[PDB]
Amino acid sequence: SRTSMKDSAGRRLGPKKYEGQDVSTGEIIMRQRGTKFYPGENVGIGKDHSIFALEPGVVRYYLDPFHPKRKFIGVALRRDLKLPSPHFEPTVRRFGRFELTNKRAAYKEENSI
Amino acid sequence: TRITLPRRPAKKIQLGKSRPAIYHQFNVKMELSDGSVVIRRSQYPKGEIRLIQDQRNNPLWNPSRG
Amino acid sequence: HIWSDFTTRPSSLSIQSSKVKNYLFQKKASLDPPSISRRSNRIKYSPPEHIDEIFRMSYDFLEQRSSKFYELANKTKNPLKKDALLIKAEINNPEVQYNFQFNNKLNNVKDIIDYDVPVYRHLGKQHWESYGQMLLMQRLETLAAIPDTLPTLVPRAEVNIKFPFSTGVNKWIEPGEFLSSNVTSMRPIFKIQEYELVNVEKQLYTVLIVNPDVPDLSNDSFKTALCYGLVNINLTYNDNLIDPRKFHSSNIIADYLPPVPEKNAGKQRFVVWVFRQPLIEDKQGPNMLEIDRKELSRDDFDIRQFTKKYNLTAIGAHIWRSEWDAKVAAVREKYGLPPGRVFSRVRR
Amino acid sequence: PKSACSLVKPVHHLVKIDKSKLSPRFPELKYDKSDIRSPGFKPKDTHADRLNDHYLNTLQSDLLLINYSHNAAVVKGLKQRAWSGDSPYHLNRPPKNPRGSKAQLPDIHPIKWSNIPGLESVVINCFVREARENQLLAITAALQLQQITGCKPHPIFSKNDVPTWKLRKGHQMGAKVELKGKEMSQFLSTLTEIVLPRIREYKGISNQSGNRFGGISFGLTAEDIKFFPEIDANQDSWPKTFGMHININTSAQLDYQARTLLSGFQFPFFGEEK
Amino acid sequence: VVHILGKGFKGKEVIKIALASKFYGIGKTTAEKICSKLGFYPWMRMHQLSEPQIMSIASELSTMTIEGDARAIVKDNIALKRKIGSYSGMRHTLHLPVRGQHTRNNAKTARKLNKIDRRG
Amino acid sequence: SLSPLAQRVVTQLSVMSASRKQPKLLKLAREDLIKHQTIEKCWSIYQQQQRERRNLQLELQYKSIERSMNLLQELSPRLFEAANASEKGKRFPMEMKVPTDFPPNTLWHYNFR
Amino acid sequence: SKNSVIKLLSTAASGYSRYISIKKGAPLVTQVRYDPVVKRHVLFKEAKKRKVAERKPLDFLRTA
RNA sequence: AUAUAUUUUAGUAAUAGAUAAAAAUAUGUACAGUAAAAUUGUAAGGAAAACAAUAAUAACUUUCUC
RNA sequence: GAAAGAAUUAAAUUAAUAUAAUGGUAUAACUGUGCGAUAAUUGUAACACAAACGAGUGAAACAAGUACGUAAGUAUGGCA
Repeated sequence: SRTSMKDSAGRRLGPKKYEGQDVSTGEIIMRQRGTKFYPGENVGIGKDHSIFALEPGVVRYYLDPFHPKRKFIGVALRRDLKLPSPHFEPTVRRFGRFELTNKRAAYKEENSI
Repeated sequence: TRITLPRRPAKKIQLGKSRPAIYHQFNVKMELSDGSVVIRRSQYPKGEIRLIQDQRNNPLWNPSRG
Repeated sequence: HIWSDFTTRPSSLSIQSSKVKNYLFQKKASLDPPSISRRSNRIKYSPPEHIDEIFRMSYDFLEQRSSKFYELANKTKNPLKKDALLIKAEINNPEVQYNFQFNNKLNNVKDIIDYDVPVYRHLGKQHWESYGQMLLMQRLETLAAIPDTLPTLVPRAEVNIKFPFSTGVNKWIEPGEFLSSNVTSMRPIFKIQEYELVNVEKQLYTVLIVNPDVPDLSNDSFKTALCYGLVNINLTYNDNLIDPRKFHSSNIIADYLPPVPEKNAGKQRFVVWVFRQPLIEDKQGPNMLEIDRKELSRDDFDIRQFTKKYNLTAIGAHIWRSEWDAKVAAVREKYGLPPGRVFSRVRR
Repeated sequence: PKSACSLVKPVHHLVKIDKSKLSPRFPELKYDKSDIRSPGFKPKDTHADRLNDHYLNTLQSDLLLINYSHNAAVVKGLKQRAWSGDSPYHLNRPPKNPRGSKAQLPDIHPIKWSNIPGLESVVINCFVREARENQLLAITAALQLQQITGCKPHPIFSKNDVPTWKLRKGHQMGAKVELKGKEMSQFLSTLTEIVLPRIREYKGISNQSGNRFGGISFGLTAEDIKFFPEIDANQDSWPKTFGMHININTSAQLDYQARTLLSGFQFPFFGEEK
Repeated sequence: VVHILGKGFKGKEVIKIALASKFYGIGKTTAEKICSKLGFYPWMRMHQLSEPQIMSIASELSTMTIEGDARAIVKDNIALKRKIGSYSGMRHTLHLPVRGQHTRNNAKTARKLNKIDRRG
Repeated sequence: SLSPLAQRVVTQLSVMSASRKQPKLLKLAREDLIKHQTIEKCWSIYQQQQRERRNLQLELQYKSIERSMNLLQELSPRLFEAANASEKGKRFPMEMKVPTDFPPNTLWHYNFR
Repeated sequence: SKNSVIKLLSTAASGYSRYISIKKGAPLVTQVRYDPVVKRHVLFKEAKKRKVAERKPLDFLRTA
């Protein structure tokens, strides 16, 4: 008799980086099949709707007044901040670079277009 | 089996360049059953027509009046 | 016949071209259009039939309407209402429509398009709303010049900038353009065209060019930088080009320092903001304001805080954005600024 | 594509950015079709519409007078009912569908000077069923329609598939044409005067015909179409005439009002009314 | 020859009888003087008809009773007695000798055409 | 290649089609364009005025009817009831025809039934 | 065996090939991609000469 | 009127709409819109062709107008 | 008072989506459309996810060039 003895190894597909957690640019904050959780402040969404890290900060699953009936998962650049950020305000931004204090290093970077 | 006219490549009407179909129409005088004339715009080339069987001689449209 | 009268009404409402006016108002379609300059083309051209008598009738109808409006307009006391009435009276005038549509609005000649006249001003506003204002708004939103500097904008004045003194070429800067360090080496020229009814004598203005994207390595973020700051500028609907001619050295709260972006620091937004002064009652003449020049700093500048302090309202804005090129070092050297930093290509 | 996640970003200003105007792509398309500079320009108000003028003068006032009911309040239609909150499962529950119907029905307003019933649009649906065999029949039907109306027809295609009737999916079969304004009025006038009297045993439009809300319809056979003066002109060129459905759409709140309006324009009504 | 009275005819076809043929409301003597009033030289074919002339031709047929218009009159005369107690009505309704002919044998003809709306 | 029926269908199609039947675009001079605009705008204004006049008249009629019916209700209840009936199957009389372009031979019928 | 693989060669005489997969009757493919060797985009035509199903020329001009 | 040259026309063919749930291309981009079901209908037409109609207007602006 | 617009709320993801089933979908991934037909490109890939290994999955970024878009931009094949 035919036996339905076949099934597929389940896909590890859940939050992989939880709240208040400290991520790093390019980490998987939540595998998911579906945009159950939408990309939010400072985060990126991959092909499969997987959500990843863009700035090194703190993951914060927060609703949003603008986009109702939805849930985001962002990453404030600091804990003190609340990712359901205000809006009408400056946007936290990160420079991310170290000024070549080395003469040689600076020269090479400059001299080279 | 199915009788058809097989399509050629369609001519690309560009966006904005589409023009409305203003068909050639003549002002045609219709004289009804009685002498009441009425002007109507019509595509067939005939300046004057006089009608035999109209509402103006049908009993349904005026009950009181080979 | 109110539209033929020019006793009380301005000269600008008429067409200054005589031939055009004659063509507009004739008894038969005999003459040929002044717009078509070439004889052969004039010969070829054929205007649509019966257009004259109907046009005349339409003119009479709308002229009558204008006259009726004027009967109300003169009785009205409050100024905004009166202006609105005037607009209603003259907006359908063919001559004013001709004038506005087919002559330049940016560098308007006073005899053709007078922005002192309410109707023309209304037309100019409408034109601005149709395209230029929308574009400006888009460039502010997309580039993120609103929330990053100054929360919102309610565009009232059309602001256009130029860089005449640096290179030599004449070009009004389109919002969100990439300008070279050579182009923006010397200061810009503003034109703040105001379309609302405003007290020309009393109303002063301030202009602030701010650079939100200069890197602060202590904070690991950016800080603002007031690159150019003018205060207490007098505008007039026709006389509105803010040039070293007009403003004095007293008006300059922070004299123009050029865009000198660092290598790999990125693209730097330079978003000029135009504010109008708070108008005080029971005081004849222009009410000035003093700025604490030690208090406001150029290397770090809270624009919003400044606005709060002096009770400003942002009416207009414009934006360009500069990034590093070969000549920024030369510009720095000219201005006597230091060598200029060089950052890592990677944003690690 | 890095992702499929659609998410419109909020803005920091109340100015309404028309994106079409900021481009330089379609300069002819920036002009309205009403504007002379557009290639889409057409002279609209070419001559005085006769039926419309009649409606304005005689009928509209009469209709208003007829439809006056004293202190008539609004009759709300069947709508989606909310749940009583007598259980915590009602809390984000979608509302119960309407009482009788699955779809919601509109509110019926009292007739006043603003909302008097009037002609809105005519649609002439001609689906020729022999065109499952012959595509050329659809073309002929479309031409006929054009001749009748003086308006450009739109081709009907077979939306469904079915074996019993020899019908494929995606096959051109007859045509339709939505008449509006003056052309529609003319078409109605022609129907009233020329065509419908030449139909022999013609009692009228049925009183049981129509939508529930301000829409009345009827149809003409292939025999009836040869009375149109454009077809009459060259009946030779119209051997296989095609029948048609005629959907009249009014601005009437209810169907009896629409029927009354149509009667005002000399349309006879015969059957027992609902 | 053309679309005369809709179902027209052909040229070469002398009109006199041609009318008796296509038309059902007119035939033989009726068609004969029908041309007489319209005064068309006898032995005249359709092709020769001066269109305007056909116009008169048309009106003429409108004057008297032609086309299946009369088919009905008889249909009713049939239904008449038929609706009353009439041997005919049976003979006609059943499809049998309405002229009391050979029901026993030669009656297929009756069955073939004799019926409520006989002239089909 | 094609049958006579096919040819005739093609001809019919052509009648409807815009292929090589339509003129050049209606170009205007700037003065002419202005004149056209002024013609159209004025016309539109006139049409609006006419609509308002008619609309106003209708409103006035409605008000008069309302005034009448209240008075009727106050005075004679039976008369009011008679006035305010459902006129569901009310049909305009077939003599009230849509006014033609030119009048008939017999303008008015003095006898009837 | 309903799909196969061709060998889109690079116009620039570089040798670079971008093997792609095609149906059996593959409208002679010609793709414009990057030729690393010549540091620039360039058109890639097929290499081995295969075949295309008799595809009718479209009648842009009215005829017969 | 009419003849010769010369040409021009007529090769008659759909979309005229930024089209929008018939069939056609399924990768990119840019712009724009909303479906299905059901019920009252309607030449043939019917359970089953196509077609039409089927929520709410506070506020806001513009235009006319008493 | 009226028109017209802009729309807003509700309802909807039952339609549909290249194909199963689930997950997602109107902020539309779905549909129409213009352009195009290029990123169904080329080197270094951090870093995670998953994971015995071999493998697999997301992918910041640096660099070379292409495409579309006023622009913001988006695009290293397809809603997954």
